[PDB]
Amino acid sequence: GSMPKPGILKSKSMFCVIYRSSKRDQTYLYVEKKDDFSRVPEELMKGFGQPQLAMILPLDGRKKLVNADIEKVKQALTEQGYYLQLPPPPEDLLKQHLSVMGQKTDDTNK
Repeated sequence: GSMPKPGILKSKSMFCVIYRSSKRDQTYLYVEKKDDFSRVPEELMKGFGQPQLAMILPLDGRKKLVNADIEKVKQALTEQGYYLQLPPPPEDLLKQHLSVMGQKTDDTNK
């Protein structure tokens, strides 16, 4: 999942609505207004179900969120009209990547 090509370039600010999943980890839907979601696939909405109004994004230009990137939604409401944000799994990290002296020195030659 990356970027094959940009294309037309039209950056325009506006107002958006951030909905919250009735019961989920941290899923939120985005739309140019609180009207409805008809572009979302019934396969994904199955997890959302009945969205609710938990946060409204104003249209003054200063709109920054920590869940989804308002900029990644701009091309979603202008082309489709809706954008669902889903926080992916971070990671617990560990001690195995790369290789920094992970063995011992000198041993008992058998």
